Amino acid sequence: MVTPREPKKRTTRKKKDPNAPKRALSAYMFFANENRDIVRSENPDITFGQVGKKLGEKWKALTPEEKQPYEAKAQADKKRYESEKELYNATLA
Repeated sequence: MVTPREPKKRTTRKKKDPNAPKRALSAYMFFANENRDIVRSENPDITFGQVGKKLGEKWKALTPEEKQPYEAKAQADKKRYESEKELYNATLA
């Protein structure tokens, strides 16, 4: 029932287009994307209800000296995602 208004069962020519954001990621998403596999690999039986909590407790307790690069990476990816999106909205105006 998503949007009762359906323009002739979707009548678009070119839906997918270049220069498009890919959703940035936070320092937690990076350390969680990798750690989520380390735990899921050592224990695929447990779901994200424990895997994500494992990366959250490890990262949260992860010395700031090691997180330095992590958060910094999220900032570099935060500008890349916000940069591409800004260009799109600025190109369509």
